[PDB]
Amino acid sequence: VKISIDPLTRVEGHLKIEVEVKDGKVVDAKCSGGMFRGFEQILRGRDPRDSSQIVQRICGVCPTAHCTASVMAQDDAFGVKVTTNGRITRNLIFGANYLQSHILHFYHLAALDYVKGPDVSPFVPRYANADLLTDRIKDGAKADATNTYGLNQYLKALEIRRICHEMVAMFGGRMPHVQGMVVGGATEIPTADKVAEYAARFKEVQKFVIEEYLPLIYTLGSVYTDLFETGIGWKNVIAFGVFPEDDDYKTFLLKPGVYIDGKDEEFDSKLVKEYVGHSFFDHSAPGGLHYSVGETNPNPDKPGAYSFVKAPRYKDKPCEVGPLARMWVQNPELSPVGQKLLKELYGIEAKKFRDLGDKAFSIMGRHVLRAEETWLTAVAVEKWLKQVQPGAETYVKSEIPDAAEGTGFTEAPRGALLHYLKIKDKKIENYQIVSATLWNANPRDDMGQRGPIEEALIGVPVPDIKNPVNVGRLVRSYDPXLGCAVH
Amino acid sequence: KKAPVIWVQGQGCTGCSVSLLNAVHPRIKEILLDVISLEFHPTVMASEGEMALAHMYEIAEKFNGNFFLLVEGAIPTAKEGRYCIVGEAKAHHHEVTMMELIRDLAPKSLATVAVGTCSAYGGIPAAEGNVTGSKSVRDFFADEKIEKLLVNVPGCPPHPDWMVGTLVAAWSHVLNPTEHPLPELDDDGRPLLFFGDNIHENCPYLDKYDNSEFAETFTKPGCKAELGCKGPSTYADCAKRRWNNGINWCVENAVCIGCVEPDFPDGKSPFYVAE
Ligand code: SF4
Ligand code: SF4
Ligand code: SF4
Ligand code: FCO
Ligand SMILES: [Fe+2]
Ligand code: NI
Ligand SMILES: [S]
Repeated sequence: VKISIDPLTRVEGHLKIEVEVKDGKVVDAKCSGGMFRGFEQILRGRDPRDSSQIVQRICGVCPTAHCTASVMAQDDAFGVKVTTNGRITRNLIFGANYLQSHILHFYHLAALDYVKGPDVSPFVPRYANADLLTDRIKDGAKADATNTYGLNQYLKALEIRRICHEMVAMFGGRMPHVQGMVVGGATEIPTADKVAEYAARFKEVQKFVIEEYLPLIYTLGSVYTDLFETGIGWKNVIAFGVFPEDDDYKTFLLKPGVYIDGKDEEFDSKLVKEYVGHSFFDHSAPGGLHYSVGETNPNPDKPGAYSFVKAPRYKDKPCEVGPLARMWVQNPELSPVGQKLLKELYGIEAKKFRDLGDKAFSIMGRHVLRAEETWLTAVAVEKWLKQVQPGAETYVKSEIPDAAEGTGFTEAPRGALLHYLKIKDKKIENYQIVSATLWNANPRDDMGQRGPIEEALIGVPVPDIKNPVNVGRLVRSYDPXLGCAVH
Repeated sequence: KKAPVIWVQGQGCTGCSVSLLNAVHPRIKEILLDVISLEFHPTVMASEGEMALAHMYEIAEKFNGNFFLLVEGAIPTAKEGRYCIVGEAKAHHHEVTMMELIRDLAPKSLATVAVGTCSAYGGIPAAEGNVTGSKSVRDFFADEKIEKLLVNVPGCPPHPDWMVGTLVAAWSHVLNPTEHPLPELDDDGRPLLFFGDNIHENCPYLDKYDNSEFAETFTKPGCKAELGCKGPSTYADCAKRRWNNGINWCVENAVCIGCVEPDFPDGKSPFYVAE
């Protein structure tokens, strides 16, 4: 039996998911990105400095990630060495949106697959047999208490995510689409007053993450333990490193790294290539293109193609990205809340992320990693608010070079992100973006290997074809951003 | 009674939607529960696929002539509208392009509100270098011969007050037209309420400007004119309203990039080169 879902809602952008189900399980899958804009084409001929504003429009949910990648690509090309205060300030602007993005995702995008909302649009209509907390918990009072607990958090989170945007705006100017990050650093030197204001807002957000978000995640997982055992996929993950902790970019809050076929290895950017065999693009050569020589020639007519998302591979292997990838790669210590709740609710003794072991790689493992990463990012932001120096220079003035190349590496809330810039005659000659969801929501490559999401869908239980809840649940655990995946 | 809304996305970045989530007059929970009945919105709605599309089409007929069609993102006409597939109708196959959806829904709406510079004027997706045949809602209406009230609420993204304010004013008018007037629009179809003021004329740095005191750098004192500020040729009330609950704004932080204008971005570029 085939099931097609278009639009797959509560995901950013245009996404179509098609699966074949057999014996109550998904046996095949195809993922399609249905909207293309062509930023890599639009940027050509422009003043290189404009890119940090233009690329932000790739996505209104994660604009700071693209802005960061862009200003680093420009710093690289222009030969700019950022100041300590400039580096810290850009982490503060970006860190506030990491918090916003994850909170936005869990509650406002993922939570409606588990929490029964009020009986008014857009909470209804919904699948009739939605397998919500209210359907799973048989004791009436406990079911109401848990659903209400989750719903009240959904509502409070609407306000929490807004406060994180006030935090981004503090040194970023406004949000969505900041004005504060440019090649050379940050445009506004932090004042002691503004740092205190960011901190006061920050305290409220951190409190919510620790007292509400983490507790709900772990509680949710304890109800949906079956979801820690499906939505596996490739089990290959990659991270480029985010939030440089020193001016030479030698250290990061979460390190660059790769985990493929059960082995951890250091990341080498020379092994990243994009395939377009089943994507709506023409490449001048078969075998995949390294990003430094990437091409953006759209072709909706290409026989065999089914998506505007190109297919990135590392050493020819599909690798997933996002919180799970960073957390697996870095293996940080789990929050006090998680350590305690894993013991109390699951009988699991864990101190580090990898202690989730086997299935950190599942629908629930992805939500857990994202919640833990939120707490981890919050711990770091509190540290940065102490390192930032009011009055210290945040900006270095640089000039557009006649001809140069630059590459910016970072991690968007959804995964690994790089921007490659090439200048000629002081203008953008080529601009290539290898962005987050691109790695997760890609179609089959030329050799025929499924993208991480298509692969993770294989095996997902669909006992009810008319109410295929786990398909959307698996897809949303990746927090896909199709605007980013296609650009 | 709540204003019925069907929110559709074409070539958008979801930035207009996120900006709406940041509203404070009133906050998003009150907007959704007390002000509008958000019937369809791909980013936040419970239902998906056929159920989501069927509900949208169901509302479009039942509320035919009584729902606001909100458009986020531009409309691509090249390659038979295949650069933006918004859905797949249940009746065997039938991929719906943004072109098809708007052509269908816009005539049944009470009014179409193009939120964001993308839908209003084309914006970034329609800028030089695109090959998608990206179009604004007004240009698409003309091509399609669609005769429907269209309000443009530009900005990249628009401030939530402009979006909410325009919609509340429009809904009050629908409810009691002889007592509540529609927002007065400029020649570019945008509300004079929010886009009548010139940034530069209302800018706090104006005295520095008039005294030739220009910041040589982003972090030096003075007017931002030399840094590329497009406030002189930009009409929005940002200098008084500011952004993110009055926390900061583009000009104080850096430079205005003229995001609300019909010629954004090409006419406002380079961004870091003085007008
Ligand atoms: S107007 Fe700007 S913020 Fe709104 S959808 Fe278009 S690019 Fe995104
Ligand atoms: S900062 Fe921009 S809007 Fe303000 S006075 Fe100077 S040029 Fe005019
Ligand atoms: S100050 Fe200029 S760039 Fe900033 S929101 Fe207002 S019109 Fe757009
Ligand atoms: N987070 C985010 Fe956006 C995606 N996927 C980028 O890069
Ligand atoms: Fe790309
Ligand atoms: Ni994004
Ligand atoms: S971001």
